[PDB]
Amino acid sequence: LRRKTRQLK
Amino acid sequence: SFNQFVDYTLQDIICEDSTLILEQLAQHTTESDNISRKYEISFGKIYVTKPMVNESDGVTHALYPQEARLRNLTYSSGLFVDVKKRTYEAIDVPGRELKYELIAEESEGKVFIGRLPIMLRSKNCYLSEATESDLYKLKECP
Amino acid sequence: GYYELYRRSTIGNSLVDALDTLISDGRIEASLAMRVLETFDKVVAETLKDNTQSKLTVKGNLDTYGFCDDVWTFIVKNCQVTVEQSVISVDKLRIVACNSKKSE
Amino acid sequence: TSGIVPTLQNIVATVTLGCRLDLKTVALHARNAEYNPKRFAAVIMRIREPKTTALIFASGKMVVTGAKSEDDSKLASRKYARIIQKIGFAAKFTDFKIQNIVGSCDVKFPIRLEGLAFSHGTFSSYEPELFPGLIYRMVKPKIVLLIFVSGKIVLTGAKQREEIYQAFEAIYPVLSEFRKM
Amino acid sequence: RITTLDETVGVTMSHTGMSMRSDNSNFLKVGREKAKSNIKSIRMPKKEILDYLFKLFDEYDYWSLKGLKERTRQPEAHLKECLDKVATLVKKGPYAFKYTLRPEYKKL
Amino acid sequence: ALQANQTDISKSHDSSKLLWATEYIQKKGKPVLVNELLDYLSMKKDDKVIELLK
Amino acid sequence: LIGCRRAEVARTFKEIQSLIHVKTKEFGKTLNIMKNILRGKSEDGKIDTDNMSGAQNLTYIPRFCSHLGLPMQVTTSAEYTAKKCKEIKEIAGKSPITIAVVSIYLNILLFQIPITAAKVGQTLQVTEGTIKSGYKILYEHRDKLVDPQLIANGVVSLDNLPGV
Amino acid sequence: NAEASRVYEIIVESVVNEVREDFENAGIDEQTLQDLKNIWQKKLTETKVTTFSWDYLISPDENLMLCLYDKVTRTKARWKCSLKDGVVTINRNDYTFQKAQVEAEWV
Amino acid sequence: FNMKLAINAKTITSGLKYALATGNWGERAGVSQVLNRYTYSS
Repeated sequence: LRRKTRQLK
Repeated sequence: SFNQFVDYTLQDIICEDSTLILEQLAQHTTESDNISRKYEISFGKIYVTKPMVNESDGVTHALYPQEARLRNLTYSSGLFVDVKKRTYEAIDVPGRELKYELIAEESEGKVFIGRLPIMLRSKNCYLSEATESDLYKLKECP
Repeated sequence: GYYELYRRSTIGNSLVDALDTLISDGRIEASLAMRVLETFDKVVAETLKDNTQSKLTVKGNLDTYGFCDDVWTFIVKNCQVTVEQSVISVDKLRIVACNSKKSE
Repeated sequence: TSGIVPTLQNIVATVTLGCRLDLKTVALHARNAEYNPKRFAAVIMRIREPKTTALIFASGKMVVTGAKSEDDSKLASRKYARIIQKIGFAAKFTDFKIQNIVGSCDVKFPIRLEGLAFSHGTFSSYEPELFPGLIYRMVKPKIVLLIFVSGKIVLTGAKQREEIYQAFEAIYPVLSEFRKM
Repeated sequence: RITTLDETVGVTMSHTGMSMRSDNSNFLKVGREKAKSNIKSIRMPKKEILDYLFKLFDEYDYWSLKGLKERTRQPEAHLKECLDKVATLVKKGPYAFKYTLRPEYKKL
Repeated sequence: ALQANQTDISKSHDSSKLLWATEYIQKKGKPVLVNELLDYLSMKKDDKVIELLK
Repeated sequence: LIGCRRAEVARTFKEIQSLIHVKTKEFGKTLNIMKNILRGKSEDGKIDTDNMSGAQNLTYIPRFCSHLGLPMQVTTSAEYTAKKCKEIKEIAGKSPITIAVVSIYLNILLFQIPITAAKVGQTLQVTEGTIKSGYKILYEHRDKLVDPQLIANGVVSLDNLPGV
Repeated sequence: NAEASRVYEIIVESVVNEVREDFENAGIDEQTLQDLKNIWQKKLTETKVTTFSWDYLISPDENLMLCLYDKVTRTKARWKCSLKDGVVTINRNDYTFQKAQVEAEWV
Repeated sequence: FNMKLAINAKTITSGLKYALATGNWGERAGVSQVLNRYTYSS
C-alpha cells in the first residue's frame, strides 16, 4: 500500500 | 529600494510557490472506494493595508509613527492574499491514467499572512502624502 | 424488497379472494399465485409513487399508538379527515404506516 | 416565611421486578408500547389515568416518570406491574425508591444574577451565553436550584418533601438580599 | 503595483483571528464527509446468525474481521464469541490476521 | 412464542448441525445416547454428522 | 477562555469556537469543571473578580464596533447605553452578545451611519430578526437609553430613530 | 372519487399485463387472463367502494389506511406524522393521496 | 480544515520583526543598527 498522502510539484 | 520591493517583489515572491497540490491516491481496499481526490490551494494577488496596530481588547486603529515611538510598538501594515481553493476527483480504474475533474467545489476571500514593517516616508507610509503643514500637525519633523 | 401491507387494502383483499377462488377451482397453481402477489406490490408501489397528487389531513385525539419492526400503528378516535375540500367524521380510525425508506 | 409552597412537577422513581421480561412480547401484547432496539434497549410504555411514562427493560428494571405525587407514583408503578402481570409474565411489586424530585416556584420579583455570581461565587455558576439562568449548588441539603432573572426558581435533587422545603426556606433570605432595584 | 486598501483598518481585520463569523467553506471537511454516516445494530441471536456464519465461510475460506462486522452488521463483542467458537485466526502465517474455519468442520 | 422460537435442525450446512449437538454434549454431566440427541434435533435417521462426530 | 477573562480582554464562546473545533456542550462542561478546580486550589492553596462574571457585556462593545468601522464617538455612546440597558427586565435576561449587539445597532441608527441591519447581524453573527426584535423593546425606553450629554449638546436627536 | 378510480384502473391493468410473462412460464392458457381480469373486476364493483369504468392489552366495516411514513415526532402531548403515497378507506369510500399530515393529541 | 489555523500569520510577523529588531538575519550579524540621533549630520 502507498502512503495515501503524496505531494506533487 | 523599499518601494520597489513592496510594489513588485512581494507579488513575485508569492507567485513562485503559490500552488500546493495534495494527492490522495486510490487506496484500493474495496470496489465501493475507488475514487482519487486532488486538493489544491492557490495564492492569488496580494494586498497591503495602511499601517495599523491591534490592541489587547481587539480594537484595531490606524497607527502613526509618533504614536508608535511612544508606546514601543511596531510600525507595520497587514498583508492579505486572495486564495483560490479547488478540488479535483476522478474514478481510479486499475491500470489506466486518471483524468482529474473539477467537482463543483471552488471557493474564493482574503487571508491574513502577517505584518510587514513599513519604512517611514515610503509610498505605503502615512507621511508620503503629508505636506509640510500636515507633518507639523502629526508631530513629525519635516 | 417491498412491504406486504397493501394486501390488507380493498384492492389487495379483492385480489386474494380472486386468486384464492381460482385456487379452489384448481385452475391456478399455489406457487404461481404467490408470484402474482410479489408483482402486485411492485406495480402498486410504482403507480402510487408517480401517479397521485392529492393531499389530505386528519385531526383528532390519539387512543392508541405502537411501533415495531419499522411499522408504526396509531389509532385516532373522533377525528376529522379532509381531502384536498369536504371533511369526513370518523368515530374510530386505525393507522398503519411503514418506513418511507425501503429496506433494500 | 416564603408563604408559597413549591408545586412538584416531576418525580423520577426506580422499581425492580426480579424477573426477566420479553419486551417484544409486551410490545405486541400491550395497547401502548414502543420497542425500537435499534435506538434504545428498552420498550417505552405510557398510561393515561396517572399521566405517567414507564421505561421497561429486559432485565426486569422499571423507571417510572411524570408522576406528580409519591402516592400517585406508587399507584402508577403498581399498575405498570399489573399490566405486565396481566400479559402473563411474572411481575411483582418490589422496592420503590424515588431518585429525584422536581419542583417549581416563583418569588414575584427580579434578581441581580451578577451580584449573586460575585458574592456567592462558590455556590453560584453564571454562564449567560449558554443558559439564561444561574445554577446554584446548595451544600446542605445537597440540592441544585435554578434561579432566573424573571423570579422563577426550579428545585431539583431533593429526595423527600422535607428536603425540598428546607432548601427553599434556606435560599429565600439570600435570594431576597439580591433583589434588583 | 500592489493595490492599497483604503477601507477602515478595523473592517479589513474583522475576518482574522478570533472572529464571531463562522467558516462556511466545505474544503477539506474529511471528518464531516465520513462522520455523517453512523448507525447501530442489534445482535442477531445465535439461534439465527449461527447458520449465517457457516454459509459465509462456505463462500470463502479466508475472511477478515472488518468485512465480518460489515456483513454481519453486529457488535464485535458478541460477534467475537461465535467467531472464536467456530473459526480460528492465523497471525504468523502469510494470511496473517484473517479468520478461517477450524479444520474440524472445514475437513468435511 | 417459545414454541415458534425453536428452530428446526434443517440448517444450511451439516457442520452447523454438529455444533448444536456438540454444544448439547458439553452441557451434560454424563454421555448421552443417540435417543437423547434425537429429542434435541428434529432428525432421527443416521446422519453424516453422527458419523463425523466419531 | 479563562485566560482571556482574567486579562479583561475576554472573548465570546463563539469566537473561540471559530479556531478550536469543540462543540458547545463539551466546552461548557469543561469550563465549569476547570473553574471549580481553580476555586478548590484558591481556598486550600485572587482568582475571580467582578470581571469573572459571564456577562461583562461592556468589554465586548469596543471590539464589535471596530469590526463595523464605527467612529470612536459612537462606541462611547454604546457603552453608556449598554450600561443602562441592564435596567430593563425584559432584556436583562438575554445573552450579553445580543444586549451589546442591540445596543450597538441603536447607536448606529442614532448617528445615522449608512449600515443596514443585514450587515450588522452578518458581521456579529446575530439573527437579523433578533436585532430588529431587540430594537422594538428598546424603543419603548429610548429616553433612558441615550446619554443625557449627547442629547443635551444636540449631536443626536431622538427623532432620527424610526418606530415600528 | 375520480382519482381513486383512475389509480385502481391502472393497478389492475399493470397486474394483468405484467403477470402474462409469469403465466407463460407456468404454461397456463391465455383464457385464464380474461377469467382473472373478469373475476377481479366484479370483486371491486361488488365492494361498492368507488365508481369504476366497468384496557391495556391488544385484542370493509373498519376504516383503515395503508401507507408509508417519512418522519414522526411528538411534543409531550401531541403526535405529528408525515405520510406519503397511501390509500385510505373511510365509511366505504376509498381515497388516495401523495402526501398527508396527521395532527393528533395524546390525551 | 480551518484556514484561520492552517495559515499561521505569526510566522511572517515574528520572522520579520526578529530579523529587524536584532542584527541576526537568520530564522550575517549586525545588519540592523539603532539609528544615530545625536545630531542631524550623524
